[PDB]
Amino acid sequence: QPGRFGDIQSRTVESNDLYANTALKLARPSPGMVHVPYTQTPSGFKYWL
Amino acid sequence: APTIIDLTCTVATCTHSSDFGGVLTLTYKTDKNGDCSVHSHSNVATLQE
Amino acid sequence: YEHSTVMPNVVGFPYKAHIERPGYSPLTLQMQVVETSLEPTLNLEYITCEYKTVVPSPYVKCCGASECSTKEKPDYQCKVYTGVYPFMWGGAYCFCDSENTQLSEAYVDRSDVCRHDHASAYKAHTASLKAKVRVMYGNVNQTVDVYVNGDHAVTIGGTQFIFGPLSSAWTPFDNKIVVYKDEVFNQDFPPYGSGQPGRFGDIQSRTVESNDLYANTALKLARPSPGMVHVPYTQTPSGFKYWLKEKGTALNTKAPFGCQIKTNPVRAMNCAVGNIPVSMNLPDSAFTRIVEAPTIIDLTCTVATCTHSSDFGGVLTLTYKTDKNGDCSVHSHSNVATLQEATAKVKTAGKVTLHFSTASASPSFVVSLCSARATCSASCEPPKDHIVPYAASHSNVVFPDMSGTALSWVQKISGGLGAFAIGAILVLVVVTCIGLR
Amino acid sequence: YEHSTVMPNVVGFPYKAHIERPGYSPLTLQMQVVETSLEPTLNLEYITC
Amino acid sequence: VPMAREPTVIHGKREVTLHLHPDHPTLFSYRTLGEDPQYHEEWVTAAVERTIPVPVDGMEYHWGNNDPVRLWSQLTTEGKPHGWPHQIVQYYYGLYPAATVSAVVGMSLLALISIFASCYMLVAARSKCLTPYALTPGAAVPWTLGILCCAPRAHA
Ligand SMILES: *[C@@H]1O[C@H](CO)[C@@H](O[C@@H]2O[C@H](CO)[C@@H](O[C@@H]3O[C@H](CO)[C@@H](O)[C@H](O)[C@@H]3O)[C@H](O)[C@H]2NC(C)=O)[C@H](O)[C@H]1NC(C)=O
Ligand SMILES: *[C@@H]1O[C@H](CO)[C@@H](O[C@@H]2O[C@H](CO)[C@@H](O)[C@H](O)[C@H]2NC(C)=O)[C@H](O)[C@H]1NC(C)=O
Repeated sequence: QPGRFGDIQSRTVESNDLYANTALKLARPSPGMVHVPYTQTPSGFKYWL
Repeated sequence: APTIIDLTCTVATCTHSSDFGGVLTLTYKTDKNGDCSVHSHSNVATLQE
Repeated sequence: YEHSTVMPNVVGFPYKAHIERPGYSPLTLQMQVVETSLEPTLNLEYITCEYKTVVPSPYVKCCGASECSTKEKPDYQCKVYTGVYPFMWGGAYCFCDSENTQLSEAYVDRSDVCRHDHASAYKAHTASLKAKVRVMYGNVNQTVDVYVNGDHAVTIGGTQFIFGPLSSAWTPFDNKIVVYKDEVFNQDFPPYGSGQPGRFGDIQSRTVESNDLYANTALKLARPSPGMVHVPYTQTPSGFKYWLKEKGTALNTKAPFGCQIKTNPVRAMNCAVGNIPVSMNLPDSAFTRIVEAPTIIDLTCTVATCTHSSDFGGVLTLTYKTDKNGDCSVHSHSNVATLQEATAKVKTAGKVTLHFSTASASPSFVVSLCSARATCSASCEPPKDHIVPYAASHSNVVFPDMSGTALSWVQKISGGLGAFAIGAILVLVVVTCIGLR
Repeated sequence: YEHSTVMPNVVGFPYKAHIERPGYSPLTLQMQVVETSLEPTLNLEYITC
Repeated sequence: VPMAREPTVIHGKREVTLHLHPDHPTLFSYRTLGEDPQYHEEWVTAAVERTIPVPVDGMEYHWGNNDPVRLWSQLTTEGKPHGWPHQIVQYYYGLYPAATVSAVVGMSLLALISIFASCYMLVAARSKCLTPYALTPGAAVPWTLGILCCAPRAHA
């Protein structure tokens, strides 16, 4: 679940498969601006720390 | 999804073989054409479809 | 045709008013309040702003007694001190040694930003509710502004609507109100002329441009430190800043019934309270003659599924026998169920599907379609989702009708138990009458 | 929406799991196990040749 | 002015648990939409989880500068509402507790008073018909009444 421990998931250190639910709800750019807004739950690993 | 009313079941043939040896005909009165789920609530019978 | 209903004062609820003029096809008028505003009356008792403690430059006179007259300026404090010896950068101010006198002046005025930043106090009484109602019937679909009280009449497609006074005179604003830039609070502000220093109201005035000003900010100005020119003043800091920092929880986050207060024409919006009684006078030209509308015979109603969700979670189908294809009003005569659809389409095939929202385990209602009635007794199972983001679309009535599985059991138990009880009364009467003779 | 069923562990059986959220048309979700591997853990005590 | 990231929401029975992750301190003000506001306003400065009640009337939570979000609570409950008095009692208990318990208590009390009153009437009838036969010297107690009512077992 996002935010808690396990936001990112990976079987091994070098494995390619990866599972993430970090709630990347990218939003509409503000007028007159190039950018890419995204609101995201911060890394659950720092929360766990 | 289609809305089904006044549903009466009659079993046409019943041969309890290993394969799907029973056929039952379902009579009803729908309101629009469409697909919908069918399932037997008891494990006495299992429906192929 | 004069007709009179009451609609719930909840924003978004589609209220289906059923109008049955004999000799005409019934008409369903669907009206819903898109937004409602409750503006209280204002009085503007006074205002309070950040204050400026202006002290002029002292008059340290060279050896002559000076004494200042108290002029009527707000919280004036004027005082004379003996024996000052001011010292400025180059040296002593006045050669004469001990007789120098200091005259220190201090007064308070409204800040230079008072026009922009100021919390203004009011008293509020009555409340004029002003709403926007979207009405829809036949081919007319319009939103109109109505002062909800027995006065304002609005004509929409030839029909005249009077939206009567609210059933409940509740208002979110108490007698005494204060308003800052965006938020409102209800607190017993001190009357004019009785503001204690420090607390809210230490500096008060009638209008944002009025020149009068009343302030007790405790300017107990003190004696200058020896050998340096200045005016020491002590004063409780501005009460506005204090009130800013410990406002309390504002009414925008306290308002009962979940209405939002806006500020400039200060008002409480979308307050879900009470019933709006509506009286409608409709012309003959908005109705449909019986002769030009389908005639429905032998209408029997069975419920397909029944899930008493907030959304339109029940579906029932009507079987009938018509004579011509056409659309006509459909409406549920009891508030146990509310039908999403107002005008239903009737084909020669005797089947029309409608969606209804309910809250009862056993909703029993008589559905009316194109001038014929049928009864519909259902049996709803509860929904499994817990939190949903849309308001309830059913009037919250729960009492299951008799012949519902729940109260039918109560009926059966009571009937049997009482039957054995009245049998007991019968046998007692029999034995006592046999014994009496 | 959380649902919890049990399916026999026999390869090939079409199991028809019936999911009914009230307010939606029930969905029958069919699953079957195509192959199941029971891999024991090992220790390799010794080898003989 | 920034917009704080939208919290993860976990739904529960008449309560909702939010999982609030500010990057800088923010307001979190929640109020119920009913007669009694049940309000609460709080600054959040570290990642927290907060359970807020969502009565059937409705709740509104205001996090940071996002627009307030209104959540309502459906009539969810445990127990089948149409089979056997046990499941209907459970259904009502979940929906409106502390009122259906009053209802069942009252119904059961009335049932008890009915049963006891009826049984007392029955035993009173037993008396009123048998006491004329216990005060006689000759305990006849004809077997009609002897069977129909439990006979005192008169002792010749
Ligand atoms: C120039 O400097 C002289 C020297 O100080 C100033 O003379 C001062 O004149 C005032 C006038 O009243 C004297 O004050 C009086 O003193 C008596 C006795 O102490 C007191 O009883 C009175 O109430 C009053 O205060 C002051 O004594 C006198 N200075 C001296 C040293 O005697 C003069 O005023 C200055 N002129 C200008 C234009 O600055
Ligand atoms: C009556 O007219 C209004 C005028 O727009 C309709 O309201 C809008 O309908 C469109 C249709 O998709 C929606 O996208 C808008 O959100 C609606 N606006 C509002 C403020 O709700 C309304 O739908 C019409 N009535 C019917 C029955 O369609």
